[PDB]
Amino acid sequence: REHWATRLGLILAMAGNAVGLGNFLRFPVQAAENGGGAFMIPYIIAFLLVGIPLMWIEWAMGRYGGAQGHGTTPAIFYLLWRNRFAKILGVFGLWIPLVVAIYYVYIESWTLGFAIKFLVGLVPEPPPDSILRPFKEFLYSYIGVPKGDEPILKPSLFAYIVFLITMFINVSILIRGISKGIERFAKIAMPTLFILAVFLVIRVFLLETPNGTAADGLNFLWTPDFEKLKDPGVWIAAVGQIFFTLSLGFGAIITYASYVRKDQDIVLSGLTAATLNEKAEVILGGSISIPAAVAFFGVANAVAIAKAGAFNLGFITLPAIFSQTAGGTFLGFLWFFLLFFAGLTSSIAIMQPMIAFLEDELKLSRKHAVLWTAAIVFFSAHLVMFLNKSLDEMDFWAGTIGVVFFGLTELIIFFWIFGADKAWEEINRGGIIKVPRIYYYVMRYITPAFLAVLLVVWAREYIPKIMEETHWTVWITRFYIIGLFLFLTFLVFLAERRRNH
Ligand SMILES: CNCC[C@H](Oc1ccc(C(F)(F)F)cc1)c1ccccc1
Ligand SMILES: CC(C)C[C@H](N)C(=O)O
Ligand code: NA
Ligand code: NA
Repeated sequence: REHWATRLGLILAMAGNAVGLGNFLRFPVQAAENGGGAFMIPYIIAFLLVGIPLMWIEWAMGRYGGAQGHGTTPAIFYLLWRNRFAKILGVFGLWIPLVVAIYYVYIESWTLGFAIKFLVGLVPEPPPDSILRPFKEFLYSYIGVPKGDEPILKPSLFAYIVFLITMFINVSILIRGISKGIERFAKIAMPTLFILAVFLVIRVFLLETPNGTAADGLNFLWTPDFEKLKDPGVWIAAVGQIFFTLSLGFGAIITYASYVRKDQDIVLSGLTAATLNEKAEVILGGSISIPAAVAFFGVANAVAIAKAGAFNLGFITLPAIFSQTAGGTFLGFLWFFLLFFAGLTSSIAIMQPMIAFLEDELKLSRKHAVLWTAAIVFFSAHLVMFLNKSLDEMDFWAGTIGVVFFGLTELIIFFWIFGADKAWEEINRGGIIKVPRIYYYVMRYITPAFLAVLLVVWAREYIPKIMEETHWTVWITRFYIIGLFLFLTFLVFLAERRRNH
């Protein structure tokens, strides 16, 4: 089996897995829409009660799986629970990261496209709405937002070609393997990512207009609002963000952990990777978009902008703000270059589970596993590129509801079916430090009850609206992703047949 070469390489690759587009694009939007500091309390709580325990659980399952030659959940779920149904539930741990990858790599390619255009200065120029409109139109031409009745997207030729280059970049890393590809790239990307982010945070701090400063944005984000801790919509938002941001329930952490040696520590390593992400999220990610928006527009306007769109902040508002400053075009470039490296280190992570399945279970070489995985993702992404609201549908079913459901599933299998005491032992085995004894009770009683309650409220108060009050074209996307599940179910069926022959 492939293994991580260095300790630091492992940490940086795992942090590169988590530290992604979610830190800089998803988190600011979620927080702004949920009363800033009103969001943070549920967020911190969810991090302590859901994020941390599941991180250790996924590292545990991965290392346990890898020791026996299996990187993905179809096989790992079966190892923990010798039942046919465990293999089928395990498909979600291939399905989720595949579907997520299908739209994620595409968003990632927008950041490269924008980076290029901002570096070369092929960007709009201002002559409040006269400031935003040219940048709105710039993004709308790029991705091809529908102008009329038809739910059809028309991406520019540049966007399409940049998507191809992005696929090629992802492949060039992944084809070199774990230590020589993913690890080596992480050691380059992460320091760069941190430097650019710190630079941009510092630069944003210096912004002031007659409407406010950056500090006003931080005050909005860090003033606890106790009159919102009763809204279930905020708690759903916070827990969802925690899963997405930490790459939990994507089977991606598990797959990375399957290249960790049987004896090596996962307790401190896991905690470090999780804490590195939260610092990049709340300190770095939280200090760029919102404070800049609040500084130019005030709190009320910044929230309203964050509500009328989620790519409004990162692709429209921020570059618009930057263009009003000296060297703003280059500042835009640094923003989009930061985003590109944030995305890239995470997109290689959510394609690796499919690659590892093909290698481990169907005994394909790395070359063919990577190329076939890329081909599947490349082809499928045409739905995201050309069909309006296809991105939102995949992001909901796989990257939002799917991950929470899968987190609960993997927790139940590992802690309730495999055995709580066996699970605990497997977590702590070889650890530099031990997990606090309190977390056993959290993992076994608190976390599962909390997620189960959350999913029941979710499926009764929120999913009826999405199932019923959306455009008919969502069924094309639903149909296709259900098809992907059946296809993956079929590959698992072939994998066990091949094992017998
Ligand atoms: C414009 N429609 C998309 C809604 C938006 O989707 C997103 C999907 C992916 C990402 C990112 F960039 F991957 F983090 C960020 C946002 C979203 C989803 C959930 C919560 C906030 C925003
Ligand atoms: C799907 C995951 C790899 C996403 C990543 N954790 C992020 O915050 O962008
Ligand atoms: Na993250
Ligand atoms: Na990343």
